[PDB]
Amino acid sequence: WTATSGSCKGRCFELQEVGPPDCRCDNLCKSYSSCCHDFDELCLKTARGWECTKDRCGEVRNEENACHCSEDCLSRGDCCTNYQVVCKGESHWVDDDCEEIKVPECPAGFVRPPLIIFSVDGFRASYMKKGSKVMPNIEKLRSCGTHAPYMRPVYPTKTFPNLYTLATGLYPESHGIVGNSMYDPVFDASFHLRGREKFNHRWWGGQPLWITATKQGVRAGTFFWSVSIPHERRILTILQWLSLPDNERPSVYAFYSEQPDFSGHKYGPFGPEMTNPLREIDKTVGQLMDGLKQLRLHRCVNVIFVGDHGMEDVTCDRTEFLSNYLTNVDDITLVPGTLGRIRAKSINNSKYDPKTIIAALTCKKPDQHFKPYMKQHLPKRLHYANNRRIEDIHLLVDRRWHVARKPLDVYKKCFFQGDHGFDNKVNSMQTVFVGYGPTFKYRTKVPPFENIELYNVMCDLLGLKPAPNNGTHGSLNHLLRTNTFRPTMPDEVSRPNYPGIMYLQSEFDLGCTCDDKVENKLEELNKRLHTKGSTKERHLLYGRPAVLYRTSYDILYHTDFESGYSEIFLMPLWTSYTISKQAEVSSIPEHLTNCVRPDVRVSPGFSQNCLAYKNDKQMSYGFLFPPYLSSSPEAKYDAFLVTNMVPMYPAFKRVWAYFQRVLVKKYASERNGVNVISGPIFDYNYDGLRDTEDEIKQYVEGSSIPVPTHYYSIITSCLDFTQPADKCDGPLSVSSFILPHRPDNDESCNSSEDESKWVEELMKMHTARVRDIEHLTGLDFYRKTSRSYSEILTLKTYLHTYESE
Ligand SMILES: *[C@@H]1O[C@H](CO)[C@@H](O[C@@H]2O[C@H](CO)[C@@H](O[C@@H]3O[C@H](CO[C@H]4O[C@H](CO)[C@@H](O)[C@H](O[C@H]5O[C@H](CO)[C@@H](O)[C@H](O)[C@@H]5O[C@H]5O[C@H](CO)[C@@H](O)[C@H](O)[C@@H]5O)[C@@H]4O)[C@@H](O)[C@H](O[C@H]4O[C@H](CO)[C@@H](O)[C@H](O)[C@@H]4O[C@H]4O[C@H](CO)[C@@H](O)[C@H](O)[C@@H]4O)[C@@H]3O)[C@H](O)[C@H]2NC(C)=O)[C@H](O)[C@H]1NC(C)=O
Ligand SMILES: Cc1cc(OCc2ccccn2)c(C(C)(C)C)cc1Cl
Ligand SMILES: [Ca+2]
Ligand SMILES: [Ca+2]
Ligand SMILES: [Cl-]
Ligand code: NA
Ligand code: NA
Ligand SMILES: [Zn+2]
Repeated sequence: WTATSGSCKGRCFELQEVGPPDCRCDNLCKSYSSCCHDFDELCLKTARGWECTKDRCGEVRNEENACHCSEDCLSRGDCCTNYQVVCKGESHWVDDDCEEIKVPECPAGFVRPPLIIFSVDGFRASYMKKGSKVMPNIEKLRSCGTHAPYMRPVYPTKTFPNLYTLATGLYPESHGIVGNSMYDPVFDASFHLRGREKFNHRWWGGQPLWITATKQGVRAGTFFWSVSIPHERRILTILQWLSLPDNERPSVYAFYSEQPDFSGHKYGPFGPEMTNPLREIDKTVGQLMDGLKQLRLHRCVNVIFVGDHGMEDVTCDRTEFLSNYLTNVDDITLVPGTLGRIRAKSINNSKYDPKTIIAALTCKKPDQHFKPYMKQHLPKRLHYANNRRIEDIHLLVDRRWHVARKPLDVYKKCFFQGDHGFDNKVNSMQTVFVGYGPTFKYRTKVPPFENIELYNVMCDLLGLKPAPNNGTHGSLNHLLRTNTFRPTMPDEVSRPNYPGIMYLQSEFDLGCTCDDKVENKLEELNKRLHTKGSTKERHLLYGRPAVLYRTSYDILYHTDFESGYSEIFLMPLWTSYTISKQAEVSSIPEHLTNCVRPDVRVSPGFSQNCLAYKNDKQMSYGFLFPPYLSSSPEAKYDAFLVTNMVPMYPAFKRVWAYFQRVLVKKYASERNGVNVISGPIFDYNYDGLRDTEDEIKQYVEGSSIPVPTHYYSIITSCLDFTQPADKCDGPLSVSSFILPHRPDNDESCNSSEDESKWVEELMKMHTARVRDIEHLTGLDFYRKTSRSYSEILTLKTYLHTYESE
């Protein structure tokens, strides 16, 4: 119950929400059916529309009008936004030359430049170039301010997941808004776009910007705008708030537009009907900027023009139906559309089986336009698993496609021509970023970055300390003229041991054999030096990685590679090696096929053993430093040390072997040398974070050798490829991956074919940021370079996407 017969007199768009059943006058009241009786009359005035005209200039104040043209309007803070232009011979903001804003130019009483977030729904990244002729206000912001060619949304590329990620700096798995539709088994409650449950606070995790601001003494405008409040009224409300007294005035504001998304769904992303919504958004920006200029805030406010996701062409006829794959379709619930999430219709049905559902959905038709996954097998870059609201079974749907349960779902609901929600690497899902103001740089283009980073920056813009989040604070310092955050490198927690020769061959009973007892004072001094780290400057180019947790490990040097060997996990945490453009690929000689050699620097008790692999009929082994890339027949023996061995399923070895034999050399050729760091990852609870030893669910049979869930590689070279990787004087270039360590290649539908037809495609799918690997390993890379730390932070957040331009 709301006693809706109090009054909004003097209270229109109050910043604090009053306790029901007192009636409300805030921008959320419409949504709760709780506004006072007179809300429309007082708060949603429309009389005479939104613009001053020649005849209204210096009129007599009529408090019924939507906005005012009377002489007193400036100090009342409620002029139409074009008041000065029509009535005082001023120019529109867009017609003014842009001039560098070197310092904030703010009215007295402003403690800090306000931040206005101008968010646009469905604003695909290529609209900036393609709609440029019809968006002059946006184009001035873009060319005069700081902009990226595009900004990567999070997965799924839907509205609430992305807007709440902008507000929190968190992945959807962590903030809890994991889709536009959801069931939470702990609450036993559902979340839907339509309706009221979505307003319950238990859905919304983390700490959004407006709470961060409030807790820290910075006042915030409201971020949610009820759909029936027109855009002109949202702008005028922001401008009115900006005229509040210093103690009452918020420092952060948000505008939101439903367009161009609303139209994009109906007409497709480039439908001829799309020009008009883009014009109208631009006019709204015009209104805000003219409004700010009138208030003398146009060189004071920092403005962020940001989208939540793009929009792709999608029609009813490009729909895959689960009824064409499954016989048991009625025993499942599907969250449908541009992604699929499957669960059992009833938890009383113990006959339901996820294994048989996956297999029935796997590679069944030649052009199948979705791929099933257990959530933990999704590309790690999606960060889409560690939440109970995310179903165990997931369908990644091809761009341009939908998945539905039965055909009747689609024609008893062609309506739409656009949709979004796909993999966040997809070009059509990329959205926009522009920052304009005293705190942003002038006429500066920055590289594409992910929207998870913006929360930190908006905190910097407001002098707030960000709550813990998934951004890498400092990675966006190059966007900013001032207020940069000066991060320090994390301290190393465990220092390595540097073992020398401490064990005789006969102390090892590992069941390993090697054909290696084949016999110089020149090359004996030489080999000792390699074992002491003589070539380390060649293979370890950026310093050794720091281990940021408590553990026991050894550094091991070799002619061709260096490793950090964990005495706890019995394998390297990392292995580093550099392959020059000129390097040669050789094969594993016949006499060395099954060779594994004890490492006399490392105790038998801290070593793997060959017998375990023999006994484990499912599990084989591979090497981190590939024997194929050995520098000489004698150095090749190093690659067969038991300390370079890792557990690998035979199916995975097909992947790994092609990577090491073919692709490393290809990249070295193309990139002019590469430095490679490879290692295991253990993430059995799929939280994106390094497992402790007591979290490991699988071991090589009858041993304490833990089985990785993934293998990573970080591949670094000179950004200026005219310099070799090992002699690079400037910025670096990186690509990385996190490959799932799986006992089958069911993920790759063409896997019966030659590795050259499928392997590289799989690696691309599992592309990753160095930062993702850091989370998963507790290592910190690039500790010793000649580059600035903020620059290295940007490099560690880089994702190589393998999309075209
Ligand atoms: C992206 O950035 C985020 C933010 O930094 C990273 O997430 C953090 O990760 C931390 C480590 O996993 C985690 O710390 C834990 O917090 C527990 C307290 O949690 C509450 O308080 C915080 C702070 O206000 C709050 O944010 C949490 O909110 C979660 O839960 C509510 C409702 O459940 C949701 O509304 C909300 O969306 C959020 O959900 C997300 O997080 C939880 C996990 O916390 C997931 O389950 C969800 O799926 C979802 O993703 C909480 O309300 C604290 O209790 C933990 O401490 C245990 O573990 C330590 C290990 O040191 C142990 O020593 C302690 O004793 C304790 O163990 C006991 O509990 C165990 C588990 O029940 C039990 O097995 C033991 O035997 C013990 O009894 C822990 O410290 C932190 O909560 C989140 N923060 C957020 C916002 O998610 C994230 O990792 C980053 N991602 C990547 C890839 O880097
Ligand atoms: C800029 C912005 C706006 C916004 O909400 C705007 C909105 C969306 C849908 C319907 C009505 N209003 C939000 C949420 C989290 C959704 C409150 C976050 C941000 Cl960062
Ligand atoms: Ca949206
Ligand atoms: Ca983990
Ligand atoms: Cl969804
Ligand atoms: Na085996
Ligand atoms: Na296959
Ligand atoms: Zn949409």
